[PDB]
Amino acid sequence: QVLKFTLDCTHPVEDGIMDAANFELQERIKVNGKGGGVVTIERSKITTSFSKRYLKYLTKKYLKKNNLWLRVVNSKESYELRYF
Amino acid sequence: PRKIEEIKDFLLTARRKDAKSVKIKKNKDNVKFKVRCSRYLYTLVITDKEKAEKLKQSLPPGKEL
Amino acid sequence: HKTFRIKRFLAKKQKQNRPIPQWIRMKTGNKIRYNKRRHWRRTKLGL
RNA sequence: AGGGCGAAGCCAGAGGAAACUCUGGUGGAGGUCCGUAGCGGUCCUGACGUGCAAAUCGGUCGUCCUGGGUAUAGGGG
RNA sequence: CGUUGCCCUCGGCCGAUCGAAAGGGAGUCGGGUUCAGAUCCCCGAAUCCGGGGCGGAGAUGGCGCCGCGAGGCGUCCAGUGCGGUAACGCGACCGAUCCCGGAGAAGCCGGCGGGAGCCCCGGGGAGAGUUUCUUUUCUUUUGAAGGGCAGGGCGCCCUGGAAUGGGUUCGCCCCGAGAGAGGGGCCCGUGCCUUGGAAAGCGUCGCGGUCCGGCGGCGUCCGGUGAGCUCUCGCUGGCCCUUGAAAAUCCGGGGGAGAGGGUGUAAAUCUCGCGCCGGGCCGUACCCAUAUCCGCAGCAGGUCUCCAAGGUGAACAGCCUCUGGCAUGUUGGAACAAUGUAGGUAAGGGAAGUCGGCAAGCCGGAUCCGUAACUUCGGGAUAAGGAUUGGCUCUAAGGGCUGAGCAGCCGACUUAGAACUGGUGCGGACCAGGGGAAUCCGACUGUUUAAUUAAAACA
RNA sequence: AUGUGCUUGGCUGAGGAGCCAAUGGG
Repeated sequence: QVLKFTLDCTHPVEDGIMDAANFELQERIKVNGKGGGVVTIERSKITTSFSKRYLKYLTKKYLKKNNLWLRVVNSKESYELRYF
Repeated sequence: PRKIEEIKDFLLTARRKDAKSVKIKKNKDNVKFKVRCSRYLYTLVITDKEKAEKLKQSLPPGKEL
Repeated sequence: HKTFRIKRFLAKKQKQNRPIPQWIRMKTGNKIRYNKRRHWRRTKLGL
């Protein structure tokens, strides 16, 4: 009934090429087009509701926004950022 | 191929002179025992792991996938 | 689709389309200088 | 290919004293029509005319057949 | 059963033989592999034809001594299967010469329906592209054979009996020689499930690089729609003074000569399930056509086929694109004179040109109106003539599943009527009939001098 | 001037910008 996705970002954060402070999604994730407490974000890695590929699309949009050399790929309900 | 529905029929098939091998296939849901005979390959499907082990124990004296 | 006889004819015609051995030019009474060569496009077989 | 016209048969409705007529639909005929592929070859008396080619090319046109096997041989077919 | 002559015995003519790499003709598929071969090699799973095992089938049954034993003996008699009212069914279920039949074995066209491949729509993953916007845009997401079950078909069976005739198709059709209704049977099942079979394949992310069908993780998921295209399977029509092969080969039936054994089996298996052995010979590369064939050539010619996606659109039209392919067709550079070949435009006039409106320019699609003379009554006819056509925002109508009429969920495209709106532009490219009034000839459709005559000639 | 508008079909995810249709059409 509850869908969870992680979308880890350890590698670019550790190298300091980008901070995990601007990414944590709240202002861009669309629910029913435009959604209350229906979905939630648990920043740490991030985390709850939905399409995972929507998260991949938003992550690539963020990478293009910050000129980020990086690749969104890791396990079910989990995306990872890794270098080429 | 032929599909055997009973354990005794499988045991009778596996004791045939023309039987060459038996191969065990552990699937997520079930286990399959396949006996290579002259004309047809015979498959038995077992959904119980304990019954599968018991059948594996009682086989003719003469490989797992 | 070939017959056995046609294929044998073609094989014989193939084995004849080679240059002369060079050492034949060293013989005592040799008048040959090169090979009855046939090209598949320039000349057609008798068929 | 795709389209047009739309025969016979069939259904219903309307008019009429009757006989019967009319209207709508359905149907899908034709050595039918427009027109692909195919087949052909009208005109430009166009191109070319020591050509791409010992007869081909382009527009414009007519209509909408073809492989293999087999038979007929020269005053013969 | 390899043995000779004879009868008790039968055995007709389509008389030998040849004639199809598109006709007939049993039986092989999936994956992998090469520099070049694979339905042929390897891995795996099958199958057809031909030639002395095991199991099952033939099938354990019916006076009377003991026995209420279901005990065996004693004797005699049966037994070349059984089930269903039926259609028919079940693993098999004797049988010759002979006879009957079936399949092989049948045209063209129309309409409709089922199944599949492709295309399309809405989501879920994996990778990729773009990054003001876009939960976005692209790619990708189970063989043969066997066994079940769908769904397709049936002039197949049983009950029963029909008019107030009913059932029914897009059309038709059907019925006291039996409808409707109910219950069954058979055939096809290329569709789904399952063995095959995930172990292989594919996608993506990683790890061992010497080799490596190398080792691994994850995934290979849900639906919807159709006058859509292609293939196929059916059903039902139409046309013919046209009626649309033969044989090999295979099978069923009728009949009954015969064989089998005596009470435990024997003969025999439409030949039932397994098991054993074999399938020789020849072809197989590649091109298959703006350079692998023929045309003297790497020749703008000719030369038989199969598959074929998106958009527009009626469309296998034309135009643009994707998969796949290519390098502009025996070269390149500079310049842009005349003459040329192939295209475009031209004020005013509008055939005055010319043998002749030659060619080329007017018309052109759809929708709504309208349509003469004449006629063989079919036509002529898109006659002629007129109006409209874009974009955008709406309205109305047109279906399927849920409990003379009310509420939800699903669903593909049209048609009509409006408002607004553009420098009147809108079949904007592409595609795409100029028309009318007459004479002559040939009725028409068809054919004809390959390479100067397509005609009024021929038929 | 292929100069600048307009416009059909298609294509570059859309837009802004453009390209293709042997000079797309005007």
